[PDB]
Amino acid sequence: SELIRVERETGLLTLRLDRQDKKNALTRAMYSRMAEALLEAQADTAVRVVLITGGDACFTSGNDILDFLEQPPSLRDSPVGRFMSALLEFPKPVIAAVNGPAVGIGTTLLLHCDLVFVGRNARLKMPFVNLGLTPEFGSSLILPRMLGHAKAAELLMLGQDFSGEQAAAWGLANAALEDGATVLEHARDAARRFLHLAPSAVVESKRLMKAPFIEELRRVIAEEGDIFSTRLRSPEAIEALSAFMHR
Ligand SMILES: CC(C)(COP(=O)(O)OP(=O)(O)OC[C@H]1O[C@@H](n2cnc3c(N)ncnc32)[C@H](O)[C@@H]1OP(=O)(O)O)[C@@H](O)C(=O)NCCC(=O)NCCS
Repeated sequence: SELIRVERETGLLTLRLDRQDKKNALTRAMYSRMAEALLEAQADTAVRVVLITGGDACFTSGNDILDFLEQPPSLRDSPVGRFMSALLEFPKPVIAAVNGPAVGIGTTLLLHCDLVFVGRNARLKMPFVNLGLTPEFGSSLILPRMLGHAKAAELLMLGQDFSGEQAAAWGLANAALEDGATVLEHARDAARRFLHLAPSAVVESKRLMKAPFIEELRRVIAEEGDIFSTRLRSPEAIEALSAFMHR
């Protein structure tokens, strides 16, 4: 139980990425632990809210690239695919607390959280195109809808990174805060606010908010994943990926 810590407090389940030497790069075993932690907590009436964080300095550099190179996953049927499906379908409040880098799925998973808090100077990007890859986790749908095409394109067709401050201005984050522990403390207070509300009013509000979009999102995630899986096995991406290793 070495790389994903699962602190079960009062009504609040905390998934804490703990792989600091690798900038919390997500392995198949981390995705698997998070997918099952979500799916259990989903059924655990004791659990009211989930918090996701990498701690005070780092959120996640995204997918482990070695994993991408050695064993290209089919996104649907894979640990990453099961993590994506689990978070997407998670019916209770999910809160992210982000410091430092949030890269690739480090940013896109935030598009499925109910509240997102970031350090002002966190570093967010979607470097898919830089790596011969394409958008993932429904970001090709969510981001143009939220931001319009041109602004989304800056993030997805150019892979432009952006600060936590900028994430809050655009509404990807709910607030940009003092970097470090403050981000987590404020996220914990938001979780405590949810504890004061009727569990089913919250849960049902969240379902109504996703209902008009979820079928299209399910279908977009499937198209993206087929493109992404194919590209991982093509030379363009293999070259860019092993180039990042051996930088
Ligand atoms: C997040 C990032 C900007 C931080 O950069 P940094 O401060 O220079 O720290 P490093 O890049 O040197 O990372 C430190 C170590 O973690 C490793 N690492 C970091 N991210 C990794 C990743 N996604 N996959 C595999 N290893 C990773 C480095 O290879 C390095 O390993 P080593 O110390 O054993 O040699 C940079 O690590 C990065 O760009 N990582 C990959 C981001 C990415 O492309 N994710 C996938 C998108 S599909």
